Amino acid sequence: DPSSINGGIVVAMTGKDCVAIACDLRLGSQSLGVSNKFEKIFHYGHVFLGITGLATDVTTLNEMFRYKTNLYKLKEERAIEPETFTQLVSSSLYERRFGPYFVGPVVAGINSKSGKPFIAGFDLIGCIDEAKDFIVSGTASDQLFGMCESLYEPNLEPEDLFETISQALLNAADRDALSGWGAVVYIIKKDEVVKRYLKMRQD
Amino acid sequence: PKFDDEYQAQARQAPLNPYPGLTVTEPSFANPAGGYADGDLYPVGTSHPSQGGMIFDPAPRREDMPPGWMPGSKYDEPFGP
Amino acid sequence: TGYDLSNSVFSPDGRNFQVEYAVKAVENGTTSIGIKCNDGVVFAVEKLITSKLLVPQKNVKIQVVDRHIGCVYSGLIPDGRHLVNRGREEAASFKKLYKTPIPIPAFADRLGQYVQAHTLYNSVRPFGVSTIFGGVDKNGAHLYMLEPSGSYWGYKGAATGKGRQSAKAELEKLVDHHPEGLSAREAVKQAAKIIYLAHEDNKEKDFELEISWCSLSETNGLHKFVKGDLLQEAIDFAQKEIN
Amino acid sequence: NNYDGDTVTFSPTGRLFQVEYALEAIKQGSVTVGLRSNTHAVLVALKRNADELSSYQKKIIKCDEHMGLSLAGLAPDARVLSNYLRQQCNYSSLVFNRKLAVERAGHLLCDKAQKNTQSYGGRPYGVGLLIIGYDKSGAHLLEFQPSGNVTELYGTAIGARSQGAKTYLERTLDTFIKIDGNPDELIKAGVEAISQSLRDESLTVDNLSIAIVGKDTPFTIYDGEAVAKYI
Amino acid sequence: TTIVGVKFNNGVVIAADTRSTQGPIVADKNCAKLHRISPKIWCAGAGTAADTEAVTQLIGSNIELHSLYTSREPRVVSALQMLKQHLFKYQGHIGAYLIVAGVDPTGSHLFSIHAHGSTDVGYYLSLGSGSLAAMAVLESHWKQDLTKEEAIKLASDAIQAGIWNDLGSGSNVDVCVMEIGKDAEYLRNYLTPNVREEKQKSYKFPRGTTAVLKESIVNI
Amino acid sequence: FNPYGDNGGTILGIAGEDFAVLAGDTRNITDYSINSRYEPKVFDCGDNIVMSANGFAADGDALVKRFKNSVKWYHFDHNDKKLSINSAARNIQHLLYGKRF
Amino acid sequence: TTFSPSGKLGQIDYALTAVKQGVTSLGIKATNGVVIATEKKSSSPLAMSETLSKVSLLTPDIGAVYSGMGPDYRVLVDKSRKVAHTSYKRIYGEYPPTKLLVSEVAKIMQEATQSGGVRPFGVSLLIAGHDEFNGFSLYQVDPSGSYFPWKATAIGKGSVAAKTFLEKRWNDELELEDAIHIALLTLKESVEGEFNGDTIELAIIGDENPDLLGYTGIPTDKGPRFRKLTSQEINDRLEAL
Amino acid sequence: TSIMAVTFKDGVILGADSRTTTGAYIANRVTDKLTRVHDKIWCCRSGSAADTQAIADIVQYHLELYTSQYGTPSTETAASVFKELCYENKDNLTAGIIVAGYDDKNKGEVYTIPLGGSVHKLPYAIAGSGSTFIYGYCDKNFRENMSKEETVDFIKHSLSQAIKWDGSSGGVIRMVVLTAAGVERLIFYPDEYEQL
Amino acid sequence: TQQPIVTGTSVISMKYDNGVIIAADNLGSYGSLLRFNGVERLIPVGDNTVVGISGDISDMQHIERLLKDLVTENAYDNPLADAEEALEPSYIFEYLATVMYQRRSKMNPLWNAIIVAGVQSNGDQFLRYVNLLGVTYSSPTLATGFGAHMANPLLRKVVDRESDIPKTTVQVAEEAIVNAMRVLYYRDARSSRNFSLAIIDKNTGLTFKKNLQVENMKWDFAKDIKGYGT
Amino acid sequence: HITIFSPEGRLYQVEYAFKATNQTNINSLAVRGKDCTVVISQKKVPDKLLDPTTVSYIFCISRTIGMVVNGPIPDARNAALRAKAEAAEFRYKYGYDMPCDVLAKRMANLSQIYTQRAYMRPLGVILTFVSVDEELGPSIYKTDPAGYYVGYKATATGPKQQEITTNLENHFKKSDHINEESWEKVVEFAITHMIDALGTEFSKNDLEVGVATKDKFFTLSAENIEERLVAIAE
Repeated sequence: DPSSINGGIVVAMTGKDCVAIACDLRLGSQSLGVSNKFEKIFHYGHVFLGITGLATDVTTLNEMFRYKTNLYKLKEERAIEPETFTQLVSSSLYERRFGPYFVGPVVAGINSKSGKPFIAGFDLIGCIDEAKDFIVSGTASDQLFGMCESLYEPNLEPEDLFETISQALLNAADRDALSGWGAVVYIIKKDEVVKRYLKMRQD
Repeated sequence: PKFDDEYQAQARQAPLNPYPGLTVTEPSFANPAGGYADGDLYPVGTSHPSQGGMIFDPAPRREDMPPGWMPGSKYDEPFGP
Repeated sequence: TGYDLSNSVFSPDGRNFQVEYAVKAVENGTTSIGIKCNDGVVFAVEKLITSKLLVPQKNVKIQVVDRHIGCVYSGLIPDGRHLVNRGREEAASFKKLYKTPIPIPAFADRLGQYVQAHTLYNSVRPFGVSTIFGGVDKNGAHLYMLEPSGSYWGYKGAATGKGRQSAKAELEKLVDHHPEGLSAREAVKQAAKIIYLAHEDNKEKDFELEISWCSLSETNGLHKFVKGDLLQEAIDFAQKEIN
Repeated sequence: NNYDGDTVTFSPTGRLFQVEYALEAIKQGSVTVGLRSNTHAVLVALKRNADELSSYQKKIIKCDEHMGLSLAGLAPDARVLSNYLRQQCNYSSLVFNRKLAVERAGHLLCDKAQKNTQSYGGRPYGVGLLIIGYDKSGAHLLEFQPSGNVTELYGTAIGARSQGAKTYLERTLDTFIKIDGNPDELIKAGVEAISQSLRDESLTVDNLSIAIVGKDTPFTIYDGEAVAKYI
Repeated sequence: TTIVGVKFNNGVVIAADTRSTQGPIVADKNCAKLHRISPKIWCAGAGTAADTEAVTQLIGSNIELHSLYTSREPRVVSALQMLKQHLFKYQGHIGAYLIVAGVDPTGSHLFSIHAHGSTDVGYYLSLGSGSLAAMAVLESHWKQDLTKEEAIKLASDAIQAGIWNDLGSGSNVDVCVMEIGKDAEYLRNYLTPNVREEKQKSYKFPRGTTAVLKESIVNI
Repeated sequence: FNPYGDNGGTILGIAGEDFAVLAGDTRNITDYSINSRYEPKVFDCGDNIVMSANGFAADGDALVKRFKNSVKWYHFDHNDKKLSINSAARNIQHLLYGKRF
Repeated sequence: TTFSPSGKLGQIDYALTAVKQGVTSLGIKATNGVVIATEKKSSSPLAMSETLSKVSLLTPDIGAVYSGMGPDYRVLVDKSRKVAHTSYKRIYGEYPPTKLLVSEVAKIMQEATQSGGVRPFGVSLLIAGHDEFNGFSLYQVDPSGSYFPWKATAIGKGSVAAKTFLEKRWNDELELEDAIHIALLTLKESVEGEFNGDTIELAIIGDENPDLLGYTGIPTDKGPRFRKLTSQEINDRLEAL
Repeated sequence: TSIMAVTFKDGVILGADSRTTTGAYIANRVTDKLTRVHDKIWCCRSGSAADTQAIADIVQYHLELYTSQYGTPSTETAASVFKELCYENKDNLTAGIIVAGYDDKNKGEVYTIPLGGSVHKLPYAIAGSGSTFIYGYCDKNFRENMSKEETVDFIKHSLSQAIKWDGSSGGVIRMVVLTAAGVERLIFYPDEYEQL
Repeated sequence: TQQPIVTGTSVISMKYDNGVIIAADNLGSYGSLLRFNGVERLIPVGDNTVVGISGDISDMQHIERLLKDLVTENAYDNPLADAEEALEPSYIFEYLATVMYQRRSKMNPLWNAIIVAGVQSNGDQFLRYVNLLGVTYSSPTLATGFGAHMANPLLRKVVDRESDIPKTTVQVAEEAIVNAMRVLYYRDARSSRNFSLAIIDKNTGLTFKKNLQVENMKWDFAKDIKGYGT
Repeated sequence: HITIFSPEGRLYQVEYAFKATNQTNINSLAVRGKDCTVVISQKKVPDKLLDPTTVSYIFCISRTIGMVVNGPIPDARNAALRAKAEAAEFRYKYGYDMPCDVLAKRMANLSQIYTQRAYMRPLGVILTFVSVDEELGPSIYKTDPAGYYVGYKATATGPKQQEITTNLENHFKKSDHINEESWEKVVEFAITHMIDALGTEFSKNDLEVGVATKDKFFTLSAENIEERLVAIAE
């Protein structure tokens, strides 16, 4: 299965005025783990895009969105906002409706004008899954859904948001065979972004 | 005597590629047909000579899902059972 | 003049000069006429004998389209052949989509669109022929005359070519003399006389008279050529009326 | 004049100068004579040599056993038209097993040649052809001209000074059409006709080319030694 | 998914639930399923969700363009025709099933469209996995010339039947009311019968619970 | 749709000094039914060559027609000259391999 | 369309002349809105002038007016709408900003300026619009595809006099109603014939108009900012004038 | 489905049932299966609904264009267009159609186009999954030049039996009467045709 | 077309001393449902040719339209088309065979078997078979479908070889054809009582006897059969 | 010689195309009633050998839309065929009968396309569409070779356009639609304006009348024209 072949996890959460997006670092071919540095979180200005699924499609979409967002930035003279970026990703995913990328993306960011946290998820072919609380994708989608539902609650401040999202990702990954080898959590604010690497089981 | 399906609602979609778009999984590419004279070209006639762990847990087949279904996409049954 | 070296041009008077120069080509063609009956239509045309080497009664100039449409023209003969070929394929297409043979008004519309199209683009020449065509369909007999400009009207009797003026005068006298209309048998002989009178102002050269006609009664609605006994009856009638 | 240079322009008098100059192209070419009886059709051609050291142009093109043609004017246009005629006859044979009737071939060439005289960019074929053949309806002879006009004929001559040959053919029309049961006299009449168009030159074993087709004669071209008996 | 359309004496009301599920999991508890094709033409779809979204976006853009071109309010039948021709062109591979309802100068219209391009006129319709449960209520309680209030109540209660009796349908009820004389009334979460059960404990962790290997500040 | 059949015919070519012999039965078959008693499948091809395309009858007819067309075009071009056996062999090879798949 | 020996594009100047032969059109930016105005001529007293609007909506936030050949403006406008939807909104889910749509329209007209077999468009446009980031905007787009933003501008046969009047009247602290007053005065001074709510027409890029949104119950959607002033609305202002 | 068309003395009566099913579920119980392709030409849809509706729209386009260019078409022209569209796409399409119409020169005419895409004039035609159960009844009860009431009763009885025996047929029996007088919609409810 | 839906079962034909006789039943069957009984499967294309067609009825109507178009286009610019340079049986058959083989090659075959029967202008009988695959052959007797097995032996008993054709008169051949129709009606489940028969004679032209009945049926022995076994 | 700007900014080729509209030398009139729209156009049959039934410039474009053309009949028939194709295309594509003004708009756009592309000449015709719109009621829409079009309260076209226009203006100013109660009355009214403006009395052969009504546009035959003329004489 192209989506299960490489594994990997991505999870996003919204704080009171900040967002957090986190992913595992494992890359492999089913049983065999290949690399522990395959970071699936990409950023284009102030909007962050995490992508699980077939790693070739992850890289291809990273390049495609880098190109498209750079052109947007140049000819608009302003960075693409999370909502506009979500629409761009949705349109680009559906463009290959019959030849789709086998990925699940997850957008996270803060709209610069309104300052409101924003997160959204997708299927293979661009079904927008705008949600107000948290977004989950990857091989451990089930584990992460359960864990985030149990832990998450509204209006988490950045420190407690970090703790909640990190614990959700850690406990979800520890129960997924094709996920792990460390994780990286981004805490995104109106004026800064903090990247942290989590200690966890290496099996 | 079969029932009428005027809307083709229950209409179901060579073997089908399990994951459309990827040629590496295409049946004609995953299992290509041998040459008509491969028997004379190689001695024995051939150019060449799982999931689930210890716990017994108990995807859909693209050949019995409706044409609009994309494997791994979000799909809501239009008419129910 | 100017504004007449190209086809897709209007002169300051709003005149397409190239189309008029094409019309003047028709005025140099041999006379051809058509006459409507009570139950059919008749076609006739002059065929000038340039020399005795021509094989008699084999160089035909009247053409059938499908089976019920007859076409005759004057001017650049190959242009008329081109137009008849297009008409034939249009009739075939109509008979393919639908099944009734293409109605004469529908065929006239198709030919008018094709000929008028040639007057739109700089890259293509207007037709150098004025074609008289008609036939029999579910609504009786129709007769149309189509000009190089693409304009066409339904006619009771039509004549085109060098002798068109005297032929038109005699056709007027014809329709005046026969208020109750003509029969096919009468009209064959009448058209022979009209053609013979038309040649009289073009009598510098010998000619052969070709006649054709379509009628509900005498062909059961199919286009056919005048031959043998009836042809000779028409010839003697025409010569007697000229003598 | 300003209307001469394009094929899609009528003159103010309605003439197509660009086609009449194609007719002049045939008027440039050498004479070729054709004539027929009820059973045989004959072609006679006076070939040309560029120099005393040079061979003569072949002016007779054989289509197949029942049909062939001769040339007057631009030879390459004759190549094109003849290969198109070959394509049409071959298509007829493959798709119907049917011998393409000579009148059908004549009108097909007419239709093809007409196209160049109406659309811009095309050039009228600067070659005229005499086509002979024998089919289920007897022997035939056709005259093809650049304008597209195709004419069925008892006899004719196209090329330089062909008017004398045509005059002789018109004079003797009542005679040669009667020729029956033998091709020799028909070929003799043809060579007599073509001889009318010779100035400072005479028919010779190298100038002359003769062809014939008929009931008992598949299309054959006589040249060199074979034509010596007729010169 | 559970959609219902209900024509009443002076318009049509289209309603849907809000639960969105991927597999057996509730991906979103408050998914908005009613989509504008125009101010007074609204649709809700089943089947492949992404295809429904893309096709409704396409038809809405084309219809707004056409309305600007003709300087006329869109006809519901125009959307029906365009949508059905587009779906037919792909021979059902788009997999979009829709109930399209709206109001236009010709009256109040309610249609359904299927992935292969077939369409139906109706006075009450249902769609989605909860189609049968909602249609049971619609059949039991629908009548000629319902008032707007009765129509809203009937559509809401059919959607509630689908919510209570179908697994792939739940959470809240969305309702949109199109009426002949005036603008459409979109009622987001018209009913909220499934409020969240309260937590027994706050599972917040004391800061420092997680172990961190590295920390960095990113130059965005 | 299976586009092929087998009409059950046999051909035999033998060569020696001074002569060549091509023999074949006239029986025509479809499954266990006799289509016709006399359907020649060895043909006098002119130019002192004899041809047969035994096997599936429709493809035999098609290939024979194509070869007739090709040899006639060879006559059109090369001034009605006699076609050699090796030239015919190469022509038929190119005809056959033109439909490799 | 080729360079002349003097470096000028030959046929573009003729398109500019055609624009100069067109009727006067105006644009004025207030601090809180934009006004675009133009007089509409009539072919005859029998013609229903209310059938044709020289001002037209491109996007709910962008509107356009023109001087020059009307049919060219009409085809350019529906081309502009087509590009604004297919090329931008189909992708980003939002309407293009005034700058982007002006750029696309300029590209449409410039293609004719740089392609054979087609003459340049004979219309100059004033494209008023609004953005959440760039704010209010007013652009003049010429037949050559050259477009420049203006505080206030006029095009058509009255271009120079209207421009010299706007230069006097315009200031950095105009509100939208003051801009409408100035536009009415300027266009009245340029109309040689009858001047009333049916010969003049106005449109404004101002605050949100939820009354025109056509539906209710979505707090996020705002409604068109472009709106035409009806004949009665203009008559009210001319009476109060 | 139970489609039926019967020519009679003053014209042709076209009739059908209103039930549409997706498997065992009645997805639509009051659907109208009779379509007005032209003023006096009506077709009935059988087989795939999508294919039949696409064919109907294409035929309406072609016949409108035919009416504008060549005058009013006949029933035969309409059915010929149906035939060409069905045949040139017979592999993709899965539609069987009955075409009925009234033209003064021919009075009422009926053509049936089975799934193969062939054209047949018949005094009367029955189509749909429910027709199989009324072949014998219609064959033994049809008569030439029936009166309007006789034809209405005949169609009523035939479709009543077809609805009785076919699970895929049911609902109201609708008929359209094509005659020189005009076109008349007729509707008969289950308690009316089931108590026959 | 990939599958035949409505089909005509069988056509038989034989050549006699002066021409060819050909017959076919008027029934088109929708599977086992004998749906359409008025179909005409003998297609005259002139006074010297008649074309019998089997298989898919829609493809048969398409082929009939092709033959009508052949006749129409042959008369264009053909002043002799009514007496010579008219369409021979050979031309019709060759065009049909070319079309059938081409359709086969494009994997879009006409599911028909076609017997073109007639007489050439020289008086020689023409009788050839062509099917969907493009397979063509000639024989003194031809049959399609169950006729190739049931009827064809009966006809061959009359004219077993080319030497027997001049010995076979009109009456003998017609009796053989009618007996073959009776046998096929007995044993072919797709067959019908009504059939059309066409006779092309080098002297008297095309005779086309439509809607003939199968007669002299033998059933009176059925009263003695008492089921399986006892 | 081609549709490109002269230094004056004028398109001389399009202006020449306008002048071609008067070649036929026939006048036309369209008027709106309360519930109907009427067309009056001169039928001039110069040759007695013509069939008068086939000499026509009024075209039935769709069930509801009628069209009237001034200018050469070949271009008129080309435009009529194009309009019929556009109407059928709209009915197929958007599922409802084409509005009259929307057809006017696409025809104007198509004419404008020729006014810009040098490949093809403009059509030397002026089209007048008439309908009783499903929403907007009676409609008249005159179209120009320049791609310009506009709705009209009443319309006249031809060599003597100005006289008919003046008469219509005077009538309207002395009274937006004609107060008559049936379509025959308004047809007679328009015929009287033709009689007065042109100072000529028409025979039943000299007039063409197309009447647009709900779901029916139809052209009056010769005897119906005679009925209207005698009603005027009454």
